[PDB]
Amino acid sequence: GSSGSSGLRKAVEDYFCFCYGKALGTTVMVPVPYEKMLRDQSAVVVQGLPEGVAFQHPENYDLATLKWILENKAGISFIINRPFLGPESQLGGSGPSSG
Repeated sequence: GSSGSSGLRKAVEDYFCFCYGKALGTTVMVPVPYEKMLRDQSAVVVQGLPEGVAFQHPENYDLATLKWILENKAGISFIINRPFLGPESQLGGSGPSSG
């Protein structure tokens, strides 16, 4: 499944999602499409970050920053502007594919 409680880096990730999910208007967690945002920032905007700090993967953020983001997450907000484009649907359901 998709859990996230222990650890910091993850926590930051588990959070960022909750945001996107809260922005999307869902009641679950969404996998922040970094590659997307990274590639083009004309989809989702980031607000509430530290000076001279992007929303880049947290895995990079220094143990300090990571804690910073968390210490200033209430300020972090995903300013949605528009959805993404391209071939992608993904059905809602998981199953063990044998073979």
